[PDB]
Amino acid sequence: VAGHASGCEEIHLAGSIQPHGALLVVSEHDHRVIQASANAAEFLNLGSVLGVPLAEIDGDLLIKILPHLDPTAEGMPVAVRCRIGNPSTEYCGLMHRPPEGGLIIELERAGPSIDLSGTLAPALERIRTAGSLRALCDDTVLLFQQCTGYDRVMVYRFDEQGHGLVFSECHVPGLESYFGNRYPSSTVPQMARQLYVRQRVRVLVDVTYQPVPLEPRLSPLTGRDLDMSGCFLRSMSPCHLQFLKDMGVRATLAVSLVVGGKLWGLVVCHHYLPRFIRFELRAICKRLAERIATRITALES
Ligand SMILES: *[C]C1(*)(*)(*)=C(*)(*)(*)(C(*)(*)C2(*)(*)(*)=N(*)(*)C(*)(*)(*)(=O*)C(*)(*)(*)([C])C2(*)(*)(*)[C@@](*)(*)=C(*)*)N(*)(*)C(*)(*)(*)(C(*)(*)C2(*)(*)(*)=C(*)(*)(*)(C(*)(*)C(*)(*)C(*)(*)(*)(O*)=O*)C(*)(*)(*)([C]*)=C(*)(*)(*)(C(*)(*)C3(*)(*)(*)=N(*)(*)C(*)(*)(*)(=O*)C(*)(*)(*)(C(*)(*)=[C]*)=C3(*)(*)(*)[C]*)N2(*)*)=C1(*)(*)(*)C(*)(*)C(*)(*)C(*)(*)(*)(O*)=O*
Ligand SMILES: [Cl-]
Ligand SMILES: [Cl-]
Repeated sequence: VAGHASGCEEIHLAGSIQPHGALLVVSEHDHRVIQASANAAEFLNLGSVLGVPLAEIDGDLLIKILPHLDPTAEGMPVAVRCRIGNPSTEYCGLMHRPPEGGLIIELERAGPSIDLSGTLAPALERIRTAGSLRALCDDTVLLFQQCTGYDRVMVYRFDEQGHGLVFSECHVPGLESYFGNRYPSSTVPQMARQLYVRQRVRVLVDVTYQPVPLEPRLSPLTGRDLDMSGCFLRSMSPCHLQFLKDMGVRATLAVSLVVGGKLWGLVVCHHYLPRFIRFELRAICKRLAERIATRITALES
């Protein structure tokens, strides 16, 4: 198709995911899958997925999520551990409910317990006793690097006009240093900063990925695009991916620092090969970011 009609987006309405997980959307009157990422049946080792009742999916997903489905104030979002498919694989399933559109379950392959409590006790002490923002942010990048193994870790700070600053940095020997560089606010646009106040960790596994569309794209329950604000698998803005490609970065982890309800900064990690961190380690990063934000609050008071 050509002609005139043929031929800086609402990032939370991406309609697609990154390929290192599967996404199911479930209607809760009948507990059937009403949307799924196009890769779901392959990824989960299932013959079919769309339209299938959870009870009929090979494995124990339904039994595992049942205890968390009734309304509760201390409930979702919540992660469960289950087995799915034939051949059966273990998964971690992250569940949340968008405002409308049903119940979202995002599934990643499970791995072993991560045993970082002995690293964490002293990390927490270093955080709670940091005497300045300089000290705190320097310790932050070191701690994150140790925990996560990324080739570069930065604290990226926002000012009141939204401009960005690389306030702290560590990196593997021999790499480029971005320490102290400034960037325009347009590089992390307002709608993205607002999203990051609600969705506190983002992982981009491979910047060169091909997005995996939701099928159907539009929610059967709303007739609108699915609100993917809370989706950890959400596909990321092409404009941002191009930015990272032009720097040669292959993978990223970002963790929000939220102070007084505002996005104060990000812990931003780069890797020069594809990289994924699983749910348990993401949870630790989030706990660390809350501890750091508490200390920023005190230091700024
Ligand atoms: C839509 C969107 C953009 C847009 C965008 N970036 C640009 O460079 C231009 C001016 C414009 C359009 C192309 N940027 C971002 C996100 C973004 C983040 C947050 C990433 C994350 O994983 O949470 C960050 C940290 C940056 C900028 C940088 N990252 C770096 O490491 C460095 C420098 C060392 C910079 C400057 N941009 C989005 C939203 C992406 C999404 O879908 O969540
Ligand atoms: Cl529903
Ligand atoms: Cl079951």
